[PDB]
Amino acid sequence: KAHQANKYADYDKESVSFTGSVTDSAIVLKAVNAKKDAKKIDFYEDFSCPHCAELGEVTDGPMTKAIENGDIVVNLRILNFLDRDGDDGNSTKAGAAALAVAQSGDWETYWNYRALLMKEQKNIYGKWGDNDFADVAKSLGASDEVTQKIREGGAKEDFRKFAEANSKKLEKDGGSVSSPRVFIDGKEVKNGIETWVEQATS
Repeated sequence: KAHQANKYADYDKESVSFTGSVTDSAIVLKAVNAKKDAKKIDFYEDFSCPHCAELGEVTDGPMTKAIENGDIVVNLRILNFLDRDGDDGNSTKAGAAALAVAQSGDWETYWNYRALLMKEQKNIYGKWGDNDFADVAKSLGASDEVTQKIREGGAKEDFRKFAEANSKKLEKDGGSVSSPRVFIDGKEVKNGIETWVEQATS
């Protein structure tokens, strides 16, 4: 049964040449031949955070270029703090759906899926359930395996473990839990956040 759109629906899909891994509670985006001296970014976001969507609109493009150039390695450290101490609200559903895609290693689907969930955040929030997240993943190119995993919440337990580790890391490095937050080699970008990618690439 179809939950979002229909089985013919085509979504816009940006081409990206980077790859990724799921390491140390982060979804890591990196060039195939990233420089050993690339700057390490810790980028904290939550899928229910409106200002994370707003920052992404400004910096996703340049971030992608800098990643594809081998100048930065981005650790996407996804949080679920906006679910207000719950473990299965919109931030968890979206974050764990996106994690399931990243776990499969399909980076072009992952990237476009993340972008969509942020862009449509206001229409998704409180209205979509797990089968909606899954239908959309499938439409964007996720495998049958990934899609069924999303329907069953297969990546939720690990997503929650990652989210807790990431909020503890953010508390340790940055005092309190909020989003978006960006660090360049352990140093937080507090000022001129819209230009963090320039700041990272010198």
